[PDB]
Amino acid sequence: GDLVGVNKDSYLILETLPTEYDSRVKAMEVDERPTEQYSDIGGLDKQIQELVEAIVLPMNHKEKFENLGIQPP
Amino acid sequence: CTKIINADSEDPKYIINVKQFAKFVVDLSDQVAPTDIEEGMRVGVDRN
Amino acid sequence: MADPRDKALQDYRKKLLEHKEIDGRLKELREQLKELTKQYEKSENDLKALQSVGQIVGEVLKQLTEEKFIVKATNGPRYVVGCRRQL
Amino acid sequence: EQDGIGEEVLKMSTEEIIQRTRLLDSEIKIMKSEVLRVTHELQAMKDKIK
Repeated sequence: GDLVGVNKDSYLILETLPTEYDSRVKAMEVDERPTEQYSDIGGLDKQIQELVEAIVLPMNHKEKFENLGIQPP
Repeated sequence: CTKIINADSEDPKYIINVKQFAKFVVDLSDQVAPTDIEEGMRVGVDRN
Repeated sequence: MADPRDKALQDYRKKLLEHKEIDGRLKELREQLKELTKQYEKSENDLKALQSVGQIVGEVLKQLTEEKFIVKATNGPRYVVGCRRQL
Repeated sequence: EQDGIGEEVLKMSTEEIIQRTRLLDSEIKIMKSEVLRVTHELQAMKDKIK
């Protein structure tokens, strides 16, 4: 399943090429960091919390779920 | 003329792609900088 | 230094400080050559690599005569072919 | 270092002209032969790997 670089004539492999990603997936990646801050979102402070703590807490406190021991949502 | 998949670090070593044939590992010429050979861009390529 | 036991004491002790000083870096050169030898041994099989030629993967269709065989590649067309007299 | 004092005491005309030659002549002829075999192979395996 790997993909390597081969000589033309000898058909003898030479290198080992790293990855296999479609170019449209490279356009899916952000590199711009669209700056918005939680004060700009009024009237959703219930939904703001339970969105953040269900996502950010398994990314900065991994042991905190594992201290009790559950799978994160 | 072809279409480039990606570059890679430390070295030119561009991954190229053509219409129905294979994908190659290529290099530049002297007449162009390595600047405007950004990824996912159509380029013209000699036959040998 | 013919036979005074205090000078012939020091006769080889100006030498044993030298004869062990010449033997220490000689075995360091052995380890530098040995690591050079193993790196050389890989670079010689790489010479032995670049005579090999890739081989067409095919498939056998039937057998006409003892030497006339008939195959078709995974490229394309059907070929009439021979073999080795050992295989 | 005590026995090498006594080996210069007990026999003065048996090994003092002999032992200080025979394990130093046969050392230095092996040292002369092996300082050039290692070194000339050292430069070759640098060159032939290049």
